[PDB]
Amino acid sequence: ELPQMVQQLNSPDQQELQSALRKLSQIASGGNEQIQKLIEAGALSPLVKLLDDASEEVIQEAVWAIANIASGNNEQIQKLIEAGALSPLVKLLDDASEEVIQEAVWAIANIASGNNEQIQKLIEAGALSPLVKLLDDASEEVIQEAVWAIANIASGNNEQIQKLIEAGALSPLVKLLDDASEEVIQEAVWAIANIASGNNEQIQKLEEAGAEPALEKLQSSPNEEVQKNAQAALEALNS
Amino acid sequence: SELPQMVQQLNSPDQQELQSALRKLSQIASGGNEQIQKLIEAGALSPLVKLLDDASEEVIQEAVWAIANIASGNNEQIQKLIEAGALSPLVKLLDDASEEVIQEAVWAIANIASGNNEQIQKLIEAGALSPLVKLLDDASEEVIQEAVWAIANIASGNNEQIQKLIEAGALSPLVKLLDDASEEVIQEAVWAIANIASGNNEQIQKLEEAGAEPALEKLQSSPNEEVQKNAQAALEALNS
Amino acid sequence: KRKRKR
Amino acid sequence: KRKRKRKR
Repeated sequence: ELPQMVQQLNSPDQQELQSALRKLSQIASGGNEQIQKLIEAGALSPLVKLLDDASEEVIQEAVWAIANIASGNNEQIQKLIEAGALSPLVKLLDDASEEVIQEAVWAIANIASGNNEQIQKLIEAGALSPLVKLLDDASEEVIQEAVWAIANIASGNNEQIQKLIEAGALSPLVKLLDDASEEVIQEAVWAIANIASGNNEQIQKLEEAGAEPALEKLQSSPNEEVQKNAQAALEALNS
Repeated sequence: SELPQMVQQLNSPDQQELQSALRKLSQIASGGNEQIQKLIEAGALSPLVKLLDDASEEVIQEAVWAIANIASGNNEQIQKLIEAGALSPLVKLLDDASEEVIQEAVWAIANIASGNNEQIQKLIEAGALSPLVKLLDDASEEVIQEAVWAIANIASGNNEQIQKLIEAGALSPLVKLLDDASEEVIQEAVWAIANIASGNNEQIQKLEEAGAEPALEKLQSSPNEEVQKNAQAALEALNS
Repeated sequence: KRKRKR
Repeated sequence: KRKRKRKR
């Protein structure tokens, strides 16, 4: 049934296309063994191709399937990158509906949880500038996904942390350490703690962005994870 | 090539001619997405929606039935129905209209709510939430089942949309429906609650205050597999 | 994640 | 260590 489902991804009948897409999304959400079946059936390239010239309804379902494939292991994320997923996912962050943007950022956060070479491919695809822009103008829900993606990229190497700083991430991240949502603060302090493990120039950029007083406020937090991340970042700024 | 004449007849003074054309339109509307597309391409949506504000009971019943079927189409088709101005008259029907018309209007709204989040937003802007929440207890068991389905679809929207449902007072009636006499109503109520449970921490707190936890715990023993899976997901969201 | 949509 | 975590 999987080869027929794959063939239906380029059917002119929009009902047959949507049914095949829903079937594929269900499989993609069924765990790593199920994601492997999609890779082996050659589903990734036709699925990525739908992001270019398709209707909003097709795009929403395709991005949801892609985001679920991206929840797989690093070899599965690699197959998604090889299928050309990154450039169309990044392009969606600029013009798409808030519903599609939310799913595209979730897919990107999942890819950013891969290895450093995969974080590098995200950077090369131009993910940083649009992700940083989402920290200001987007909805609380999209901000949550965006901070998780940025925190994952910040767990990369010092050269990747440098690209985040150059993309203007420090000012909105420090601002998010005092967000109305505890969920956003938890993600932002995790992102800042990752950046704080960088080089001396990067620690100085954190200092200049006002991270020290913001983190000192989080030392008196009831959340154990927030307290550990705030303490870790503060030790680096005062080392 | 017969559809333009049928569309023209939706404005005929002869009620027999009008009812015949409407019946023809409804059969096409129930014939699937390609059939709905033919209605859109013949300009049927604007005059069909106009038959709600002014027309007789028999005309309204048939027109809302056709609209509910057009609303079962794809998202672009639901978009054309919104652009034809369907939402304001459908919401207006939810109170002070026959039980037959109310049932059809809720069905149309539930279908529109299965669209994208921008389409759910148009329903919220049209004032759908207040009358839909009212129908959860002050309506027949068949209208209740339809209303919960519409609310569950609205709950599948974004967190700001879940927030509007919470402000409309949906949580206490939805929790009461978790122990309804009808398993179909339970199914819809647990899906709506699982959707709300996937919301933010403040929304999770509002579910707790509505007494969702003891009601979902009772549903952990349920023989219905979709109910158990939704009850477990909602309970796991409530406990962090 | 969690599929809200039917 | 730099913390990387999968979103579920």
